[PDB]
Amino acid sequence: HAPVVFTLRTGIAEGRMVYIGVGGDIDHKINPTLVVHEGETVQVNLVNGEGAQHDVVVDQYAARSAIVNGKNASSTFSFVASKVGEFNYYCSIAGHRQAGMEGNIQVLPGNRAEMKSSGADITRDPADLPGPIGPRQAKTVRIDLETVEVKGQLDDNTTYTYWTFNGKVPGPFLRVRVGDTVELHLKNHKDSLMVHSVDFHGATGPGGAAAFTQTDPGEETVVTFKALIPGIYVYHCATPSVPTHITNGMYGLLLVEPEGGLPQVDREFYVMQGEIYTVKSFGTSGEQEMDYEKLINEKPEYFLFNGSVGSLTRSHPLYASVGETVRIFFGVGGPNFTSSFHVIGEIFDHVYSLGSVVSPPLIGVQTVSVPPGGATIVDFKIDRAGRYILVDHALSRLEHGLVGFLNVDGPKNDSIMHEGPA
Amino acid sequence: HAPVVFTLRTGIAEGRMVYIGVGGDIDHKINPTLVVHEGETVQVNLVNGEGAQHDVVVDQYAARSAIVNGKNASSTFSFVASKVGEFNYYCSIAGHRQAGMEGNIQVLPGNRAEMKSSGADITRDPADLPGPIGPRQAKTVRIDLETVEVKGQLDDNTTYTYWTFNGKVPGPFLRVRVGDTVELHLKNHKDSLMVHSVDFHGATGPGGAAAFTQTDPGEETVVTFKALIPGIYVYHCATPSVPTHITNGMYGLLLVEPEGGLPQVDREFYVMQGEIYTVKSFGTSGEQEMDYEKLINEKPEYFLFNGSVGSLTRSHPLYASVGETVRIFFGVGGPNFTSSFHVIGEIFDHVYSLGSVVSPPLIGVQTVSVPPGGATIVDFKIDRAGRYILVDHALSRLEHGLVGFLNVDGPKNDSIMHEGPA
Ligand SMILES: [Cu+2]
Ligand SMILES: [Cu+2]
Ligand SMILES: [Cu+2]
Ligand SMILES: [Cu+2]
Ligand SMILES: [Cu+2]
Ligand SMILES: [Cu+2]
Ligand SMILES: [K+]
Ligand SMILES: [K+]
Repeated sequence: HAPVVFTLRTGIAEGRMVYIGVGGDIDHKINPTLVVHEGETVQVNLVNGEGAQHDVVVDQYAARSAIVNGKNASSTFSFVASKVGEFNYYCSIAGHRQAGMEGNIQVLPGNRAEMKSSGADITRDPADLPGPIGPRQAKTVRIDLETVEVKGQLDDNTTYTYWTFNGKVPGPFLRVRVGDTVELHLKNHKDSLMVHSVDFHGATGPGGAAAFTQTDPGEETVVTFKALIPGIYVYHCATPSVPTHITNGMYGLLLVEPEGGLPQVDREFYVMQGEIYTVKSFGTSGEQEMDYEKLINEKPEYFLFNGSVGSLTRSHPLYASVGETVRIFFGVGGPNFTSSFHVIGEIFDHVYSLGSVVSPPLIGVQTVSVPPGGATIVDFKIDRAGRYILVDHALSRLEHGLVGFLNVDGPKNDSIMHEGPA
Repeated sequence: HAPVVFTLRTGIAEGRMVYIGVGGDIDHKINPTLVVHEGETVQVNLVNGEGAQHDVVVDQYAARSAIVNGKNASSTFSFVASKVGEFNYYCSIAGHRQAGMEGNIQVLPGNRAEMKSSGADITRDPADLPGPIGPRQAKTVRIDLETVEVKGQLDDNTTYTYWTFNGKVPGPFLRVRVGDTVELHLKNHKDSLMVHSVDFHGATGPGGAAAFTQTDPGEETVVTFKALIPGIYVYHCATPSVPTHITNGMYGLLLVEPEGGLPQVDREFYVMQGEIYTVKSFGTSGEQEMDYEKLINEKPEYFLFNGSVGSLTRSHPLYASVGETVRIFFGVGGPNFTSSFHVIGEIFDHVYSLGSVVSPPLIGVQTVSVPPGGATIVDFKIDRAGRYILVDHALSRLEHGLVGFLNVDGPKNDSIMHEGPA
């Protein structure tokens, strides 16, 4: 899947010079055992804790970090765990392994267990959206939203109180045609602590409907509005604190299609990016809580596609076939960060700049900047097989949970790309 | 002389696990060279700084500390530096010597250089007192005292602002007879910042004379008083802050002889103990300053015989001959600590309890408690040769500067004490 990441700081613990695990299953453990599965790419982050000179060397794998001299100095490295077995990792600096700097890597056969937690699955499946609208004239379309607060799985062994539309993140993908009148019914579940509401960027008028949809727990609110302008629009809860309702999960997409629909495509996907601001650092397991200082000061701990870590890699990856033309509806709930959306190994044939559906799309684009509260549409033909990788190209975000897979079967080598010379 | 003491704390410095010097000529130096002279007793104090397991081993002397496990854990040890040359000291814990824990001891030939500093010598020679008074009739005795503030030598390469009677610590030994009338002329030097005065414990009347002797810089004060009761009395400055004037050096002894005089003795000595409360720890060099918090909370850094570190060891030890009956007039200026006065290798034949010169002295006593603002007289016959050692037997004080020598020349072995069986 994605690399398994372990973080080690050096220091003095239990009477010796040692490595100490940070986060995951190794948190605060001295010389922790790093357990890994055959064929995984293993990444190790070494951070210098006390200021002596260190490295990490993996015995038999020829893998090592750079040497790290001062306090905080850091070195990151990886290796493919291709041989089952036990392998020491140790510091090669004179005396250090003897002083105590040594632990084990266990390469186990088989595949890593699925992620588990005591929380609900809150992920939107990227194939979970309505298809192109049929050959219909304009009508009144009824849409139902329900606002629900739920303990959700954020990561392996890690949970969070999400606030959602209809129990998943992003909310339901709404699809209407320009000229439609939308009759929106918003129920706020009676267990909710908060009032919830909705602001559609595709709606015209007070709060984009928020003025009409502030709904108490157990109540229902109804609003009707005309869809006047085609485009791909974000919607989100708009009860103060708005950035808090958004970071907790309350965002979704609304497509107002042009009269004759968007160009036809073999397959469509639904993806949104957001942030979560937890008291504890990324990778720390257990029950997570919002940290308001991190929220207001724009210091995220998690960056997420569709609600959770591994949402689009392990739980609900994207799948297509070679020769298919694919469309991604991509939006940023945020609340704060502009995404530099890229599919590793592919090129966008068409990009609907700033989510404009009326203007001609741009042609042949690697990466598209998408602001919080903004959406685009990207289309591309898949020419050949591979695992394509959805990322925000601010690539430090990879290591905060932001990565998605698009799986396409077929041969490794072909005329489009192959090993060896031409 | 006394042992030469080196303190080493363990830590991470300059990128390695090392020893770091504390105080003396080695302060903050990584793996300091400990320079020593042939025949010196070398004491090494090891304090664990960071919490890894440590010792110190001295390579060819086979002297070592105990192992020290947690932060602050300490071990102290010594060896006689009997061979000239260069010797490694190192940590024997696996990996630590390679990690950086090693330095040198240089044993040099010859004798350690004399103590020096930019300060004046403020020490009172312990032979510097008037001898027994005649068989006179009572009379009027004129005493002159001058109060001077002077930068004095506190230790090798270390200085302090002393406040003194007549430029030394303790002030002059005053010696009169019961029935005498003392006419005191107290001059306060014109460069003094402070007013100074004097309170005599052998004086009867307001402030022990202090009400008559508050003396401005540049001025003189004169007071006449009767000496009504024989005894050995402390006197000291009595200007607020009194414990401040006392700690800075303003204390002395006044002997009021009984009518018949004290028992005749071959030799008499003058010794007083006091404390100094410096901002930096004992053993740190440079210009020292008074720390008021340490003074008022009774946390001394220096404990001193006659003014200074090495006053009665290197500067002017006591000297006597075998078979002499010797008398020490011993007083405690303080300001705060009770002394447990003891001469190692000898026994007090007579102790004048609480400074009483009228009651029969106690017989055959090892150690005498002498409160601050109190004095005694001890007499003993010196039966054989040796270096006798004046101590406050609260023996941690040895390391805060409190030690004197009484040097008696002659054969090491005799019928009173000798090596080997009887
Ligand atoms: Cu190391
Ligand atoms: Cu809400
Ligand atoms: Cu908005
Ligand atoms: Cu050590
Ligand atoms: Cu004074
Ligand atoms: Cu007094
Ligand atoms: K393509
Ligand atoms: K004796």
